[PDB]
Amino acid sequence: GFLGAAGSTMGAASMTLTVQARNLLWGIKQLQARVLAVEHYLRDQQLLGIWGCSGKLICCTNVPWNSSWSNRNLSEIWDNMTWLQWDKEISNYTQIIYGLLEESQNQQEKNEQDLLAL
Amino acid sequence: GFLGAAGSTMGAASMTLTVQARNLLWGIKQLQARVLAVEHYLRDQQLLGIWGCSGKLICCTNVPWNSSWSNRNLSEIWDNMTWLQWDKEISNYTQIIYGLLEESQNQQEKNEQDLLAL
Amino acid sequence: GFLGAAGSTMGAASMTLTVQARNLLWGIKQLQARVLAVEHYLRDQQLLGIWGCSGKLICCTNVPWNSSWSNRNLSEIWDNMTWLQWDKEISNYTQIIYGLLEESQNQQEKNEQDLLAL
Amino acid sequence: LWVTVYYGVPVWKDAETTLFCASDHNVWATHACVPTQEIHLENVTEEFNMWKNNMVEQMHEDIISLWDQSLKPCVKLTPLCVTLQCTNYAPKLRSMMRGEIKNCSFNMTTELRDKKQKVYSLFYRLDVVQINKEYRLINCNTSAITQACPKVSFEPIPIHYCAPAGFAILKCKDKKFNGTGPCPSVSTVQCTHGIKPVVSTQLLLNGSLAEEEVIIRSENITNNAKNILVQLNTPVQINCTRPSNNTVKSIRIGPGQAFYYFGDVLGHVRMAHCNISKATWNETLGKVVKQLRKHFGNNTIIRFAQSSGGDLEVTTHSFNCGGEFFYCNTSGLFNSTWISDSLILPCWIKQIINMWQRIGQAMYAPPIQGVIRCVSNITGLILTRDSTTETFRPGGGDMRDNWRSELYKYKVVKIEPLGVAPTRCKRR
Amino acid sequence: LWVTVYYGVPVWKDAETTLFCASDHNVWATHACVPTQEIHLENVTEEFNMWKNNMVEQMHEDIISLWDQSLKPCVKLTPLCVTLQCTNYAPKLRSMMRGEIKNCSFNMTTELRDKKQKVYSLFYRLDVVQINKEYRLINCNTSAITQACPKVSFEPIPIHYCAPAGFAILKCKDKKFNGTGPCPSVSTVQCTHGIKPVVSTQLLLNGSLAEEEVIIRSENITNNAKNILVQLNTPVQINCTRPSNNTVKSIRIGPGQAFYYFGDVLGHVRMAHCNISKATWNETLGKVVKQLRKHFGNNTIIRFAQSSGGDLEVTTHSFNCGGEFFYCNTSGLFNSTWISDSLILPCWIKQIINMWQRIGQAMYAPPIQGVIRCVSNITGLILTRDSTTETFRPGGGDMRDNWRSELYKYKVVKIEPLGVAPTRCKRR
Amino acid sequence: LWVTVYYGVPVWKDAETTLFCASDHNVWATHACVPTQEIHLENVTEEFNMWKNNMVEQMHEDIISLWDQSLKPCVKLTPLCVTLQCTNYAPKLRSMMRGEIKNCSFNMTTELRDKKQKVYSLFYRLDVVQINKEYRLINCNTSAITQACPKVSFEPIPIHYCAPAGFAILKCKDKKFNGTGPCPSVSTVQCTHGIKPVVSTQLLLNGSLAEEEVIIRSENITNNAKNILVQLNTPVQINCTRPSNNTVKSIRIGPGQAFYYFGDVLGHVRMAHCNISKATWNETLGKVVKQLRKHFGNNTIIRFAQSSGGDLEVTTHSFNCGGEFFYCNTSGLFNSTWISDSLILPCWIKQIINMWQRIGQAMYAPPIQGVIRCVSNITGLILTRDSTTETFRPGGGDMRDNWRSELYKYKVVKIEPLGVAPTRCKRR
Ligand SMILES: *[C@@H]1O[C@H](CO)[C@@H](O[C@@H]2O[C@H](CO)[C@@H](O)[C@H](O)[C@H]2NC(C)=O)[C@H](O)[C@H]1NC(C)=O
Ligand SMILES: *[C@@H]1O[C@H](CO)[C@@H](O[C@@H]2O[C@H](CO)[C@@H](O)[C@H](O)[C@H]2NC(C)=O)[C@H](O)[C@H]1NC(C)=O
Ligand SMILES: *[C@@H]1O[C@H](CO)[C@@H](O[C@@H]2O[C@H](CO)[C@@H](O)[C@H](O)[C@H]2NC(C)=O)[C@H](O)[C@H]1NC(C)=O
Ligand SMILES: *[C@@H]1O[C@H](CO)[C@@H](O)[C@H](O)[C@H]1NC(C)=O
Ligand SMILES: *[C@@H]1O[C@H](CO)[C@@H](O)[C@H](O)[C@H]1NC(C)=O
Ligand SMILES: *[C@@H]1O[C@H](CO)[C@@H](O)[C@H](O)[C@H]1NC(C)=O
Ligand SMILES: *[C@@H]1O[C@H](CO)[C@@H](O)[C@H](O)[C@H]1NC(C)=O
Ligand SMILES: *[C@@H]1O[C@H](CO)[C@@H](O)[C@H](O)[C@H]1NC(C)=O
Ligand SMILES: *[C@@H]1O[C@H](CO)[C@@H](O)[C@H](O)[C@H]1NC(C)=O
Ligand SMILES: *[C@@H]1O[C@H](CO)[C@@H](O)[C@H](O)[C@H]1NC(C)=O
Ligand SMILES: *[C@@H]1O[C@H](CO)[C@@H](O)[C@H](O)[C@H]1NC(C)=O
Ligand SMILES: *[C@@H]1O[C@H](CO)[C@@H](O)[C@H](O)[C@H]1NC(C)=O
Ligand SMILES: *[C@@H]1O[C@H](CO)[C@@H](O)[C@H](O)[C@H]1NC(C)=O
Ligand SMILES: *[C@@H]1O[C@H](CO)[C@@H](O)[C@H](O)[C@H]1NC(C)=O
Ligand SMILES: *[C@@H]1O[C@H](CO)[C@@H](O)[C@H](O)[C@H]1NC(C)=O
Ligand SMILES: *[C@@H]1O[C@H](CO)[C@@H](O)[C@H](O)[C@H]1NC(C)=O
Ligand SMILES: *[C@@H]1O[C@H](CO)[C@@H](O)[C@H](O)[C@H]1NC(C)=O
Ligand SMILES: *[C@@H]1O[C@H](CO)[C@@H](O)[C@H](O)[C@H]1NC(C)=O
Ligand SMILES: *[C@@H]1O[C@H](CO)[C@@H](O)[C@H](O)[C@H]1NC(C)=O
Ligand SMILES: *[C@@H]1O[C@H](CO)[C@@H](O)[C@H](O)[C@H]1NC(C)=O
Ligand SMILES: *[C@@H]1O[C@H](CO)[C@@H](O)[C@H](O)[C@H]1NC(C)=O
Ligand SMILES: *[C@@H]1O[C@H](CO)[C@@H](O)[C@H](O)[C@H]1NC(C)=O
Ligand SMILES: *[C@@H]1O[C@H](CO)[C@@H](O)[C@H](O)[C@H]1NC(C)=O
Ligand SMILES: *[C@@H]1O[C@H](CO)[C@@H](O)[C@H](O)[C@H]1NC(C)=O
Ligand SMILES: *[C@@H]1O[C@H](CO)[C@@H](O)[C@H](O)[C@H]1NC(C)=O
Ligand SMILES: *[C@@H]1O[C@H](CO)[C@@H](O)[C@H](O)[C@H]1NC(C)=O
Repeated sequence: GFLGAAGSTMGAASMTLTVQARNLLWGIKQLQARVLAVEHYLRDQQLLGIWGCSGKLICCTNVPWNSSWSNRNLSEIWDNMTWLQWDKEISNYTQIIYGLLEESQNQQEKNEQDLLAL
Repeated sequence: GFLGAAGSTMGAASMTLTVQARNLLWGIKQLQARVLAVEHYLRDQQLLGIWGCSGKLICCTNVPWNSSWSNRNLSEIWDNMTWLQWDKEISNYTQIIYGLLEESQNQQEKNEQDLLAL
Repeated sequence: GFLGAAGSTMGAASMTLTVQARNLLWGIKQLQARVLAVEHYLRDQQLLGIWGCSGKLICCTNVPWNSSWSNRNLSEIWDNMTWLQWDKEISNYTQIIYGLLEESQNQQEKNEQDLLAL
Repeated sequence: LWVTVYYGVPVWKDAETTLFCASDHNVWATHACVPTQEIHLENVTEEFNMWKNNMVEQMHEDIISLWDQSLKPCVKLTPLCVTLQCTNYAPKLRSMMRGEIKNCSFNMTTELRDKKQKVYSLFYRLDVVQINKEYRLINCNTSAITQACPKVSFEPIPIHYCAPAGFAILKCKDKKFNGTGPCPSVSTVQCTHGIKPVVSTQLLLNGSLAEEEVIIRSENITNNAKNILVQLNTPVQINCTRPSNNTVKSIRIGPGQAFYYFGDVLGHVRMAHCNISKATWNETLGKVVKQLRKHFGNNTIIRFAQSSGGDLEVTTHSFNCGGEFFYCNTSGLFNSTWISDSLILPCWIKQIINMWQRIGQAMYAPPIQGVIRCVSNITGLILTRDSTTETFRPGGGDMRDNWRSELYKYKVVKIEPLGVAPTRCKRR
Repeated sequence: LWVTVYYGVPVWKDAETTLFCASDHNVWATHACVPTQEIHLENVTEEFNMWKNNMVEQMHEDIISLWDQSLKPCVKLTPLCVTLQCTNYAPKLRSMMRGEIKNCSFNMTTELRDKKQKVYSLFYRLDVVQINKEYRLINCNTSAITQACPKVSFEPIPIHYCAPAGFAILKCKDKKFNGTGPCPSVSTVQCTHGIKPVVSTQLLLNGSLAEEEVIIRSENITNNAKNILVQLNTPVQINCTRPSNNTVKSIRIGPGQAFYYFGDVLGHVRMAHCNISKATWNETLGKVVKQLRKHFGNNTIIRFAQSSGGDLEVTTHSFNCGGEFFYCNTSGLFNSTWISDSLILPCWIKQIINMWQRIGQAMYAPPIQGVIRCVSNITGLILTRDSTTETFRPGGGDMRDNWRSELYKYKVVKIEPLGVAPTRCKRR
Repeated sequence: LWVTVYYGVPVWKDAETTLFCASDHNVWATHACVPTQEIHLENVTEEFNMWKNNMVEQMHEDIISLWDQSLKPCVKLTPLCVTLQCTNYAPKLRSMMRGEIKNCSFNMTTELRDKKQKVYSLFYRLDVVQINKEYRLINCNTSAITQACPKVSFEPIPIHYCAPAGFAILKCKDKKFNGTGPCPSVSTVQCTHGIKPVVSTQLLLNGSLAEEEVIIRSENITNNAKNILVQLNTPVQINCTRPSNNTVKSIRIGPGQAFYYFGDVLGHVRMAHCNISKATWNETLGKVVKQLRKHFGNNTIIRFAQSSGGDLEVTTHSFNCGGEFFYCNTSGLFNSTWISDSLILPCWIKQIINMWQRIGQAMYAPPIQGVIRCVSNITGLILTRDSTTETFRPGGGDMRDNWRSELYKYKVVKIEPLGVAPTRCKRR
């Protein structure tokens, strides 16, 4: 169910991504709410696209993890923590990570173009 | 032309998918109509994305066909039937198929993540 | 910065595509402006999708360049010209190129389906 | 076999959506309307139902909203509900115009609240109720009347209903299509043709004609509570006139509030009327009778008769001609029994109009200077039905049936671009 | 380790968004409202704050907007601000109704501007101000009164607030939740339950009851400037009546403008009142007192007293019963000192209503024909607080506190589907 | 070579779109306006045309809509169009104020429809028309006047026009830019600077100044039917005052309808005026003359003269100062021939204002209590032109030219992110 995994560990909740994904998308209030829901959906889809993740729910990248963002190991993060706690611990680094992701995907596209010209 | 293939067989009409695709996308009536057209477009694109078909018009999957949905052969479906008749015969199974597609793509992404960690 | 590369050469400006891409996406004026911004964004994304470029900023295709569209060499286009001058010289061929792109991607999907059936 | 997803599938389902206006002052706001390909579906058969078509309900709501919008900035005429002191305009007339025009004296307001003016106006007898002789306007016990702005035309302008992206309008091209059931020849358009919002009762004016033959359309042809819409193959020309030369006067009733009224008549006072050729009407009825016999029996006697009763708006042929509202007596057209040169219809003029069968709103139509003549095409009929004899009478008053006569060939459908089908292709 | 992007993460942040109506004429426009799963979050603890909940502010704005919208097409009653010539309706009464009803004569407008009519109407003394004797309506020096449409019901209909896609509403299921702080049992819904927009002061009617125990809620329990909302575990039944049989008359005051007024009384004239069982009220107060002792001290004397002053709308229990507006004297309910069969509340009726604590707008409530009786549940209290003794008094008048008593368990959150986490997976 | 698609290309085309407000009661609704980086384009040359700039048309529509919106809840003043019985306020004055103020007696409405009150008010002679002596207000034969709400300020507040996503605003930074043609130094912004909606004629107040030199701008400098906008390099200070101490009185004209009017004058009655330094004005004109010689000839005689005629709103310098509307006579400023300490402008005050050159709407400006003084900067001029001698005169009245003087440096462009170019890269 929608947000049913909110209290579950990060690992277990990673198998319900389609459940929340499907739920992301008087007359004037309904119209304004519909328009703002569309803008939020598209903003998140644009961020996924520019990182090279346009069609994926789980997307692996080429940006290394910096231990200053979080120095926890993978068993602590995936077996003990939930996603709400994780978002709270590293919320202050969200914009740093996004910028790095943006740079890496753009660089990768350059190399792809460079290789297809040979 | 738009919907020109509506009376054609399923095979022939499969080569006009871009024709209908391009056509899927007083002031208050126009504004409400524009917003609802956008929501329908995005809902169909979201269904394609969650199935792993975000960039394709013809998308092959790993869900097997269940003969209880339709026991017709491929020549009957593709050479004799049109898409309107096909949608009418199997409309009652549309939601079953979509659920299976959602599960298979999610499972495939897990395996991709599992393989990239080796 | 946004449009900072507008006066730069086509080559240099090709490394700032994410800068403009991120900027593409009284109450009634704001609502109408938001809806029209969304429609323009989606129209461009739909054109990229139908050409097989749904997730890329730089997308190479299988449509050959016709010398009647522009008979300039690559060093003239990429090292001397800016994108504004290029768009002005070949604006009259924009719709020809788009049609060819639409046909090639559709043909490619047919062949993909044909190969996965073997 | 494997499930293959196809996007861009030429499939659709019945749907009800919001349609927008396209066009090429005017009461229908064609300037807010946006500026204005038919693709034949070679093997598509589509089931239509003109009686459940939501394009008619949307057109009805749109026409009423546009009508009401055109009256918001116009003079309210609140001061007109006063006692009137009326006499007969022309006591020496012995024609049908005797008693039709009243010369009414009243105390009207002015630009200053402390000053009054004495005004003499001409009113049609259908606009006043007797309490010289004391009269009041017919609207004073039910509604306030708003003066129509003299600068806003009532002339129908074609309106094209265009569908939004994701939707399409299917058009039935079968010349014998009766408004319901399967249609073997269907094409897709995104915008209907221009439909003029002509407002009339009993006789459908300036509409579409049938192709090969007259067409009888009814929700239930054996239910006498339903109307029968008749689409003619050829038009019947109707020439309507307001032959008198009316002089229009104007007074100020407040700051910037001008009241326009019927001042005088230059020359003779004559009755308004419409001319229909007798031979054309008789041939038209013979055609209607053959098509009715096809449904009621080859040996049934078919009788036409005048409207049995009700308000003038439904017992007469109501129409707007040159800005004036005509109520023509059609008893000369529907008076015949069918077993196995000019016709002249008298018409009354009214200035206080109760539109769309509503109560609580009323409009005052200012008079038109001079002599009015208009020529229209009669393109269809609205009939009602009451053994071995059937009797048909004029009907109307519900404008949706006037619009059903133009929208009967259009259906709105939603496009369903996602399809699933078995193939031999497996994802790798 | 590598950065991995996850989309569809079950994470959210506090947010303020626009909510829409869902429901199953009526002043709350439930026909424009759309037609109407609770998922338990097994290990989610969520911090709530009912005093900073923007659902209350949105509900307040929505209720006021709906109220005002229902009055736009109704009669304006401008002609009623005239000098009235009033006498006492029943000079022989020696009951509490002596002087409560005035028989007022006035010159009213008619359908024609040049004619007047003499009208005799009954008014409650609370609706007139003395200038027979000369009177004016209480609104004539502050606002114009609009007559409520007799066809528009004032009966509360449950309204469900539904959130748009991308947002969710979290519900607190902790039976002892006091409106603020951590909630260990949280579930996600998209639409709240149906909340009836019941308008009242001092006593909360037809609301939700506490589960296991009475619940005292306050923004700051030690700040005497804040209100204390009390949610009861069991209801107290209140039986209210307008025992007289009132005859309603109607006159026309303009074209289509009908004025409805209190014409006469059939039979005896009796005072309106509400009945509360003494034993039930005393047990209810004992429960409130134990819960107050938990915050103010086990050895503190707890006193209840009548409202200290202000407008009738806040010094009495104000409510709408059967279309009439009752102002009941609750001094018989709040008159006790707590140290270590029927109760009858007199009620006044008013026809000129100043809603939502606004100045400049006023409504005239037309009278209801016959005898009115209604039975309601008292589900909560609004108390204010003034050593060794604490005194509590009835409060109210700010309707947001009536809605805070139903929306206290709901919070709106925004879903944040994009997460980033380290993994061993590298892009190839 | 192969076709390569690039998304995010820094390319744009001319476009017309809807702009929104950003800002940091008030007639311009800056609370509905949202809360408020300039990137230089090093090698971008852009062609501008201030005379075809749709930002001016949008600003015009927005300012008019905001102005009209601020008057919807205010008193309608319908009862004021009555006969007035007027005399001269101060029969002993021999100054320019003789006959300027009328002491007018009238019968005004009250809170009760059956009661009247006798009112004495002071009016400026420009607000009344002679029919003691009988007068009416100037608006009574053209429009109704709405009283401005005393709580709504008329002080200009800077408005920033921000463009939506997908669009950008280009700013021209060339100090000698004349409003048209190529601009070699262009930067991109998303929101213009704050432009104050200052309403004035002839003299542009509180605007932007030129950088290095005075700038003459005209759609066609040789077409005498076009206006010449002059942007000054330095401001000319103008000190305007309403030196009399006016006492404001108020009466009730209906339920909640208060009428504010000019009651009395405390002390001496003196003429309103504006002071301009003679030396500063003469230097300013010398600068304007050199720049005009650059277009009309070095040996041409340049003459300045007073406005040739028309309504007071265009023949004088019209402006709002402290809530009062001033009409200052500028014939002392434009009276010179150019071949090869204080200046005092008399001003009239008006209370009935016809804004935006419209007919049918009018506003009543309530008086301001006390003495008014304001100091403004003259930042530009609006001139018109009529051999060897050219004559220039003050112009204005079309507020779009006041806004063209601030929006001349901005252009709205649409971003076209999809580009196609040849490369050596082939799809595999
Ligand atoms: C049917 O169409 C005819 C022709 O368009 C209408 O008659 C015209 O009306 C306009 C407006 O008054 C006149 O300027 C034309 O001169 C008229 N034409 C003729 C030939 O006289 C007629 O009014 C329409 N009928 C209805 C009911 O709208
Ligand atoms: C509380 O709820 C009760 C029951 O729904 C309301 O009383 C009903 O009111 C309607 C409308 O007048 C009557 O038709 C019913 O007969 C009443 N019920 C009974 C049992 O008498 C009551 O009015 C509500 N209280 C408030 C303040 O709205
Ligand atoms: C030009 O700007 C000046 C300064 O902002 C305005 O004068 C001020 O007006 C306000 C409102 O009446 C006063 O409170 C200030 O004291 C005034 N300033 C001074 C120095 O007197 C002036 O009104 C503006 N001009 C126009 C035409 O709007
Ligand atoms: C809640 O936590 C318990 C462990 O205490 C766990 O077994 C359970 O699965 C969790 N619930 C969810 C929905 O993850
Ligand atoms: C319609 O059917 C015929 C066969 O009867 C076929 O030849 C024709 O191509 C079909 N039309 C379309 C548009 O497919
Ligand atoms: C502008 O052109 C110069 C060459 O004249 C170049 O060096 C500079 O980088 C260009 N600016 C941008 C932003 O590309
Ligand atoms: C107008 O009013 C006067 C009274 O002032 C009355 O005598 C006269 O008959 C009225 N005229 C009409 C036409 O009603
Ligand atoms: C219309 O045609 C259908 C058959 O398609 C028939 O059943 C119906 O009775 C017809 N009605 C009329 C009025 O012709
Ligand atoms: C048509 O009308 C007849 C007579 O009223 C009735 O018996 C019949 O059932 C109706 N048909 C439908 C489809 O309603
Ligand atoms: C109708 O015909 C009569 C002759 O019978 C003629 O006098 C009249 O003018 C005609 N009117 C119109 C409108 O054709
Ligand atoms: C109607 O009268 C006017 C004079 O008011 C005259 O000019 C016009 O020609 C007349 N028209 C007819 C048809 O008699
Ligand atoms: C109406 O009657 C008055 C008085 O008899 C007369 O002066 C006036 O001319 C009449 N109106 C017309 C149009 O003849
Ligand atoms: C009447 O119909 C004919 C076609 O038969 C058309 O030419 C003519 O213009 C129509 N008349 C009107 C007034 O629409
Ligand atoms: C009505 O008006 C008359 C004057 O025409 C006055 O004498 C009478 O007292 C008024 N009646 C009331 C109830 O005010
Ligand atoms: C509500 O509970 C919180 C603890 O969660 C406490 O701090 C606060 O004082 C309580 N307030 C009331 C009125 O019970
Ligand atoms: C609650 O009220 C008391 C008394 O007014 C005050 O001292 C205390 O700071 C308040 N607490 C908060 C959180 O505002
Ligand atoms: C209240 O109780 C009294 C008896 O004390 C009874 O006469 C009256 O009718 C009751 N009213 C209601 C509304 O229960
Ligand atoms: C109230 O009076 C009406 C008569 O107007 C009567 O029919 C009705 O029964 C009465 N009701 C009561 C409760 O007395
Ligand atoms: C009000 O007083 C008048 C005059 O005394 C009387 O005729 C009328 O009946 C009274 N109203 C009622 C309701 O008794
Ligand atoms: C009062 O509460 C009880 C539940 O305790 C409920 O059954 C009853 O219907 C409620 N009465 C009203 C009028 O809501
Ligand atoms: C007010 O009205 C009276 C008549 O009741 C009139 O005599 C007087 O002159 C009027 N006063 C003014 C100032 O018009
Ligand atoms: C403005 O400059 C252009 C050249 O860019 C020139 O053609 C035009 O005449 C000038 N106009 C004025 C008024 O300076
Ligand atoms: C400018 O005005 C002159 C004189 O009116 C005219 O001859 C010239 O063509 C105009 N130029 C343009 C571009 O309109
Ligand atoms: C204006 O008059 C008021 C008294 O009404 C006084 O307080 C104020 O100081 C005066 N101002 C001037 C500038 O004379
Ligand atoms: C206006 O005139 C009246 C009568 O002469 C006088 O009482 C009043 O004071 C005058 N108004 C002023 C402001 O002096
Ligand atoms: C006038 O311009 C100067 C700059 O030259 C500025 O400092 C001053 O504030 C301006 N005055 C007004 C009233 O805007």
